[PDB]
Amino acid sequence: GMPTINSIQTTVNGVVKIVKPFNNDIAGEQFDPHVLQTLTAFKQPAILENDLAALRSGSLTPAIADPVGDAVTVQSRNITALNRTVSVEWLTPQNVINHTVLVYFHGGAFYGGVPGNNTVLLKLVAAKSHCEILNVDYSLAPEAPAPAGILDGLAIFQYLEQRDAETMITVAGDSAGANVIMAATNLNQQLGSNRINQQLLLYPVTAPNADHAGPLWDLAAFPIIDSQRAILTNYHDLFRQLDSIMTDYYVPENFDSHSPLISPLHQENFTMTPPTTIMVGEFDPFRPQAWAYAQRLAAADTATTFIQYQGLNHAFAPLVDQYWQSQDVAQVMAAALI
Amino acid sequence: YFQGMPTINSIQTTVNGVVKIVKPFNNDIAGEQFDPHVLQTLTAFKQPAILENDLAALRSGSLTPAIADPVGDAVTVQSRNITALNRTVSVEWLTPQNVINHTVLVYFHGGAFYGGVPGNNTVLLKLVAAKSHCEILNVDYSLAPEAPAPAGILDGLAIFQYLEQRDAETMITVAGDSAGANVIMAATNLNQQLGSNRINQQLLLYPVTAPNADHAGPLWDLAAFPIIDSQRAILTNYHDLFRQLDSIMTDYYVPENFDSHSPLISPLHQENFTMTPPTTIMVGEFDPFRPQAWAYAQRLAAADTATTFIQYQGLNHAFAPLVDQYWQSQDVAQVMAAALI
Repeated sequence: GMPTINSIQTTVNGVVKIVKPFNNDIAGEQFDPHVLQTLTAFKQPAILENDLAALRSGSLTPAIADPVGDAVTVQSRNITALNRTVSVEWLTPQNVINHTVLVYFHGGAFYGGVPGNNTVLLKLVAAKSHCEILNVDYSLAPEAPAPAGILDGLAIFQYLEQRDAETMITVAGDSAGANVIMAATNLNQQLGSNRINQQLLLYPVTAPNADHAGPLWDLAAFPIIDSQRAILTNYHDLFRQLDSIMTDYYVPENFDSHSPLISPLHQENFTMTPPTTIMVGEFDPFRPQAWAYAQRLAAADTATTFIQYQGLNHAFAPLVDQYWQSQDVAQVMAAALI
Repeated sequence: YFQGMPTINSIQTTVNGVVKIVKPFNNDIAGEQFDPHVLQTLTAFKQPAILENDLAALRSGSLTPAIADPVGDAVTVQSRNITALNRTVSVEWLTPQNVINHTVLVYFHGGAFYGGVPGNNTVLLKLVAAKSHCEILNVDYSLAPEAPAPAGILDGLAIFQYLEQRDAETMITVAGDSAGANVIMAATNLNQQLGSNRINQQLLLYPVTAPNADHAGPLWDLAAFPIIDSQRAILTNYHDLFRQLDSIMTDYYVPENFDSHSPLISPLHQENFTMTPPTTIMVGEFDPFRPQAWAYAQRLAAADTATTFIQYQGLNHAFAPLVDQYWQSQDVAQVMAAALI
């Protein structure tokens, strides 16, 4: 049972902006109470240690309650293209429609995470939209740093395009997975493929290791009530630390994080970029760079929708058994596919 | 730790010197029902379970299916043999990228004395290594009935000697789950009786402290597990399965010349607990072995040994390796890592 929320839709700089409050009494500037109860640790500041294994040990989401069950089949398979073998968690709903497929890259700061972290979210989407979904186990840094994950995405696309000449691909992902999928999409387009007709981006990293004293990383953009301000500061500060650490893992010495294929925000042209829906929390430290990305698309005359979830932080979407806003994301995506 | 998980409000009390930490499965429910994630795995227990009493089936049922591994190559996993006391014992050796000196973790997997493999808890241990920067011996110890008691025990002894002769400064933490915990506890006891003091800690995950205890006695009384009416049948059937399993496994473990009530088969029945190292026990509310674990913790505390007893509400037996299934499993990893640094 989901709430009846009065969202606010405006158009800012060509971007369709949809702001969804966490309830009908509070319009912004505080955490959703469900979220807040998870942030207790952020009463104190955190020092991110910077070792691979410790970082990875926090990137495993325990099984999310699964209401879909047998109505969607989840199986592993390997696909091969461009001399790359990439493992995918393949989701198949009942009564599959053709010529629409969703490719999804999980988050995990380029070095971690597992596709299982968002299986249940994707089962919701496949069940509603009757579309098959590729939940991809893409290459991870630093063992397989950039552009390994990108090339995996390219192989997946080639595979899909050669399998069927009529199937339309929607690319999606959360956080750093979205970043990688966006680059792969760019690369796919620069080779002449037009089969990717849509991006669904959940709080994407669009500018890894951006200036932490610049406007993309400025706490002044996150007004919040006094009692939650220390928590917000420490929370934002943790991600500031992560942003540096993760980009170091992702980018090898020969490459640079400010390049277009590492930072989609810095692409020189956005005219080939497909129609895009971005979903992100009010208090996600990556929110500003997501918004900057959206503005860039709209200015290039690409249809762009930016849904902001008030009171929400980073990485919330797969937690469909915790937040109505997660179920909402599931709905938005499904709707985008049918 | 990282991201989405509501803070659990645990309850710490001291009972007869035991530091008791009760961790509810959410902030709504305090006790007396299964955590729903556990509950959905217990459907078959609406009816009495059928145990196939043959070695091949029992062994097969002691093998955990693949668990998702978020660590990958960031912790090194090697097979090595060590030899001591004229025993060669295989170990899965876990090495993190920056290793702290001296502190080392020896772990014995569960599997009812006749079964299990170190691979059952590899991911759990990679988590522990990753957080603690400690090297870990995940030991392939002797299994019954081909190598019944005290073969596993002696394998433990051999490991300790290997480690202590390797360097004199190294501190050992012994750990294991279920029957694995039992065997490594006895080996620790033995190691101490020979005069070693290098083992400075036990981390026990739902240990079997008294194999084949009286099933009509207080350690096996269903009354000790209050639960809601809707889940009573399941609990009862689940508990009965383990009662039967307890008899069978002890039979395999204990050869005819020995006895299960002895101190080295049943650490609960040690005559003395004063050499016993500081200990942390982690066990589920609905683990059939919970009461015997509690009895052990009390004997420790009474011997003025620091004892912590973490009870995870709504959890059953053998949950810990399942780190992709239960937040409590990752919590166990965290508690262990904390105890090592």
